[PDB]
Amino acid sequence: KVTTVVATPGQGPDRPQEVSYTDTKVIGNGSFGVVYQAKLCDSGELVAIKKVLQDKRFKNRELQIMRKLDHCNIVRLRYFFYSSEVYLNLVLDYVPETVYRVARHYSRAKQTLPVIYVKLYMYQLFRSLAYIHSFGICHRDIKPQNLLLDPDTAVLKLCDFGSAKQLVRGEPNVSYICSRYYRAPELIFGATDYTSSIDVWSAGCVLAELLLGQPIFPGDSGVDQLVEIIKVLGTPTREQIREMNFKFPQIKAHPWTKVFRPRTPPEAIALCSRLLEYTPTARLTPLEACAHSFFDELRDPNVKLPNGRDTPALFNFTTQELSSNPPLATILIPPHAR
Ligand SMILES: O=C(Nc1cncc(-c2ccccc2)c1)c1ccnc(NC(=O)C2CC2)c1
Repeated sequence: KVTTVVATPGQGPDRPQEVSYTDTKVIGNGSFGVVYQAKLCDSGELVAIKKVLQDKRFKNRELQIMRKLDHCNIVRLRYFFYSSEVYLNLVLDYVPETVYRVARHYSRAKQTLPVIYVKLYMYQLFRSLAYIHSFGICHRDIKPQNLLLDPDTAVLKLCDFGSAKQLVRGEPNVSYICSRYYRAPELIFGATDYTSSIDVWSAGCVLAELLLGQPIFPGDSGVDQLVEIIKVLGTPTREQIREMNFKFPQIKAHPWTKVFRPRTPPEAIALCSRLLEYTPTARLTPLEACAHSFFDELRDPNVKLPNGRDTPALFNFTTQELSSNPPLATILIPPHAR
């Protein structure tokens, strides 16, 4: 029936409120715990409730990160509450689809996702990355399942901050983060001195996958994944290996244009090659990726969604979001942007 709790709003001062919800059903089970869907009684708005066991010795890192985030391309923490050992419940605004589910529909129908959606989704993913990276926060698990979508508005929201953390130069970090297909080669080599550019490699794998209709670097083991990477980028040099972290197969770099289908836009291929680089510092930053020419169509004042509606918010950048390179506001914010 109706469940009533005293929950603290995600943003603003700590002042708990009585919150009632109903139609509670399980929508996911993972190593962390369970994710439910529920409907708020007052507004009828749908929410996802991520229930995790509370450590007791320390504050939950995912909650601390979520309370600092406020961005149109990041899933909104509406409330949080504790319940029966103690459990933390993160109440997030529900988003009905994911890039994983949508890409699977196109792949099963032997069709590719239209390039207009590839531009819209990748651009919004790079904006969410620019925002979290501006605080030193690395997501560490960028993959299609963590890219929520509203199919009507074409809004994308990054979710699952269970692996996210602030990367401080000089501090070591666990290499065993990030999921199969999307792991940067420095993580496959077990590097503990990686930077936020691991999220950019993962985003590049998502872009290549949306263009190909299948993952670009598949394999259930790191050896297989690394052989697939070497087939595309060629054997990494001794310098490139040192920048990431043995006798590798001497394979020449496959021309990036031949990796994708003939109809693939060349700007999409150019963007891929600048994200999927062995040297972590050579990869584009998320803000530079947003300013790439592959996204120029999104900055045209006449562009509209295939369903006739206007594009979602794309140019409401804040000072925080542009901090890594403020002069890019000239490309990123077009003349017509309000
Ligand atoms: O945070 C959200 N989901 C989430 C977070 N963290 C971990 C998991 C997780 C991981 C492993 C296994 C199982 C679930 C899921 C979340 C928020 C808002 N809306 C949605 N929407 C959906 O799931 C619609 C149906 C596609 C989802």
